[PDB]
Amino acid sequence: LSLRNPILV
Amino acid sequence: PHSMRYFETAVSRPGLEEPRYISVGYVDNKEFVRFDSDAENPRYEPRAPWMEQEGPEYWERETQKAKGQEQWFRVSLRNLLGYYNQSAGGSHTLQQMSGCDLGSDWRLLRGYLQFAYEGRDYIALNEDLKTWTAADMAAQITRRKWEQSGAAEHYKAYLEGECVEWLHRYLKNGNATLLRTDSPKAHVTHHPRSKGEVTLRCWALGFYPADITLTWQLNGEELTQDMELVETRPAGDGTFQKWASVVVPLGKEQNYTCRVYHEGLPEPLTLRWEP
Amino acid sequence: IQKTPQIQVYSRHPPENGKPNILNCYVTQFHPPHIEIQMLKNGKKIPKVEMSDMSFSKDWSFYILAHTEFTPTETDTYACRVKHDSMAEPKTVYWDRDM
Repeated sequence: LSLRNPILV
Repeated sequence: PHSMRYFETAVSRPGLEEPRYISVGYVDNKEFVRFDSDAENPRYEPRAPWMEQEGPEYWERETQKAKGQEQWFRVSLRNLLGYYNQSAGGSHTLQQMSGCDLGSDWRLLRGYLQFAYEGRDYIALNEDLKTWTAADMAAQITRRKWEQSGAAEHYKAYLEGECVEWLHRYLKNGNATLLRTDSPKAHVTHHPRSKGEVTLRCWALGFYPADITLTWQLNGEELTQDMELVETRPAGDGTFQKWASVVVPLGKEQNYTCRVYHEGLPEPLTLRWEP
Repeated sequence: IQKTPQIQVYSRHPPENGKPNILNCYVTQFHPPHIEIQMLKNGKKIPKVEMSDMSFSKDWSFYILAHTEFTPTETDTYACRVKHDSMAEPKTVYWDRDM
């Protein structure tokens, strides 16, 4: 299952 | 030992505001899912016959998570431009690796999350899944921004929960394909090399998984410092190839024996040139 | 920040003349990711070159597998030409049936 990035760089 | 990885890449291109986003899923190094934004209809797709076990809702959500990823990578790439004070006339790349290893005890062994900018270390999540490692001064801005926001907590929850969960699932579902071996179909060939010197090629073909070991022997001694070894290459059908050659004195070839080691080979093979 | 690609040109199966096989071109260890790859029969582009997978490895360097169908013969030559930022000139690697 894919992961989604919580906070931007 | 078992693993799941997601390799992600966004590439900003000259003139295009949108970056190309490519995401590949691996289960024990085997590609099982793929998403390419450059496809005419960008959606996650099966890349292994056991993924067919998933339904439209799995594929529908993954694809939506990917479009959300597309936007994350773009803004990040934009923010990264400013950090390194780069001109917006060229192309840049932002890559990501995330996943989890499982030990002999199918329990979790380690979480993985690391980022890169221009193919170089940027920021990574420490093994303790709590602290961050920056690579340069620009990275530290993301470090300080992330430490505050509790980013690590979110990545921890995925790398200790959902990563594990679905890997265990994929391992049950793709068991028949993932835990299979194809032992190598080794053979030795003979070619000229120099004046009064021939060359000996020890091939190993059609083998799975990728891991293998080829050795050459003179008088019961391994010829490590004298051995031309190519890196392992895919056949295009899911199996792998590798060969190893030595330069031998002509008329003294029978002295040389080739050995093959593979996890589908209970006894290691022993080969020699056959005139 | 550039990496030169490594190139391997090889068949899928043990080559025998007159018999169809698949010609591979494993391009590895490169950055940036944009690359142009062509596979040739006697200097002419082979049609329908299937591009297996853009991906990258543990060290962040990218890889890809180009492959097409070919019929090995005694006197036909096969090659993989690669153009990439890292190289000032297109590189051409010929197929050798002992490699």
